[PDB]
Amino acid sequence: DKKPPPYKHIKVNRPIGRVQIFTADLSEIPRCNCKATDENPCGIDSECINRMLLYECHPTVCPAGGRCQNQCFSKRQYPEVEIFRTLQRGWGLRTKTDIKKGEFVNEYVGELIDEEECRARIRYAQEHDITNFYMLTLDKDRIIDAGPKGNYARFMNHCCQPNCETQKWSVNGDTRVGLFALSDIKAGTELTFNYNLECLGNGKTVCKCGAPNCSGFLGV
Amino acid sequence: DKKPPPYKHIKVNRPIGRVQIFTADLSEIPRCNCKATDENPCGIDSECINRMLLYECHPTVCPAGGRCQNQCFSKRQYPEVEIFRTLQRGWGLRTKTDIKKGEFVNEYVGELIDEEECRARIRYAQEHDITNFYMLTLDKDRIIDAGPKGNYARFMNHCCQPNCETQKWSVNGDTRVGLFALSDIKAGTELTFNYNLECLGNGKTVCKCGAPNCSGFLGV
Ligand SMILES: C[S@@+](CC[C@H](N)C(=O)[O-])C[C@H]1O[C@@H](n2cnc3c(N)ncnc32)[C@H](O)[C@@H]1O
Ligand SMILES: C[S@@+](CC[C@H](N)C(=O)[O-])C[C@H]1O[C@@H](n2cnc3c(N)ncnc32)[C@H](O)[C@@H]1O
Ligand SMILES: [Zn+2]
Ligand SMILES: [Zn+2]
Ligand SMILES: [Zn+2]
Ligand SMILES: [Zn+2]
Ligand SMILES: [Zn+2]
Ligand SMILES: [Zn+2]
Repeated sequence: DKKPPPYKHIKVNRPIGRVQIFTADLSEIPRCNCKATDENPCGIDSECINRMLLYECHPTVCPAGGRCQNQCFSKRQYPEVEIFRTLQRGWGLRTKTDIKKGEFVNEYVGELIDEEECRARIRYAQEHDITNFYMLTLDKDRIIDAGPKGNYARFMNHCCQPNCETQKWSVNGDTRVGLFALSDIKAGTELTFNYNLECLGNGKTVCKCGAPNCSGFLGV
Repeated sequence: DKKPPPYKHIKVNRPIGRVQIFTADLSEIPRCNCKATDENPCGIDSECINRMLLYECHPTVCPAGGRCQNQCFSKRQYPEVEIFRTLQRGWGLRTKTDIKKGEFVNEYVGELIDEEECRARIRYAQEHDITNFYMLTLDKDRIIDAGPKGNYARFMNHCCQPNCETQKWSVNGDTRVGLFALSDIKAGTELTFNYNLECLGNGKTVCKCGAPNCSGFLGV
């Protein structure tokens, strides 16, 4: 209870076994029409077509060059966060800097596994009386398991009225799960999101989010 | 058992209650670089950027005009299919025409509902000893229920080695689930797909797909 159980802090998703990882030729990556002279080229308020489709601008082709603000996953531009111990929800994540509405908070990084491996790892965890799951569905047949290996995003708890959301983006021709702010978040505030249908294994865990509209479940 | 239980055969997804339905300005829709003179403009073999991102070309802007082959959802270009009675998997869908690998087969159409309404409808169905579910997750918080209202796609069974797959496309700025052929399908063959993580409510139903690699479950 002094420190969270050991995990491998990794920078990017790690395929495991028979999980495939797509990658894109420039042919397959869209090109925006921002200009280097725009106020915040490819920025959150811009009309960047790439941004609007949840695509990163690729740096070798973005007409805004080095000023492009649409590479938040690639450059890993995470606001400063600290792991803290909550009351009833185990370990939590909070921000040490102010975050503006819509700003990129983090990527949910971990091991990529299939239905069979995810089932296996859930069975093992139950038999050992484990209630902490880090499984988040990437697409129809791949699951992020931030349990063994992950980054700071793995400590973000569920809340039924959250202050961040997940968004599925395309980066170098593959899906990445991003956390983005639903509103302005003041420094020291806990970063949560609604698990909705995306997280697995939580089953009958009783929600302790403390939100007025709390369903008593972690999404489902 | 003479005919499948009654449903409302609808053409497009119907939001229910508090489910929101996004729509796009042309600002928010990507533009391809095909030419009207290309062999199959925006066709399955083309380098259409819209096609590669699973976006329809919008007809008012596609540089290929009326020759654009990337409007399969909007125009509803479904090969001819017939409902037939299977041995152990209830009602099934089969094609009456040859289908080529990668060709658009159908859209999975139905009522759009949230986690709460989907849970409710599953509880009711169990209490009435119902084993047929038509629930397929659209995105993180919306579910297609092709049960009450749907189209021919609702009769496609699960198979662990299927001949079609789902693809999530964007049409007029919202997600649509499409069925596409994994290989050439000869006329009279049953159209199936692997439910993977996408279908809900099936739980412990034993798979009767008849595939050599059959897991004995409908995806999970
Ligand atoms: C992604 S982990 C979050 C970090 C976790 N608290 C820890 O100690 O590492 C998700 C797990 O934390 C717990 N948890 C997260 N949000 C919760 C909530 N709102 N209410 C209760 N438990 C929650 C559940 O056990 C869940 O499986
Ligand atoms: C989308 S409906 C398919 C049409 C359904 N057979 C009918 O009679 O309307 C899915 C349901 O059909 C059954 N089903 C589909 N694929 C199956 C399979 N491979 N094995 C067993 N039952 C299956 C299950 O009861 C499932 O809930
Ligand atoms: Zn841009
Ligand atoms: Zn850019
Ligand atoms: Zn709650
Ligand atoms: Zn095109
Ligand atoms: Zn086109
Ligand atoms: Zn099977």
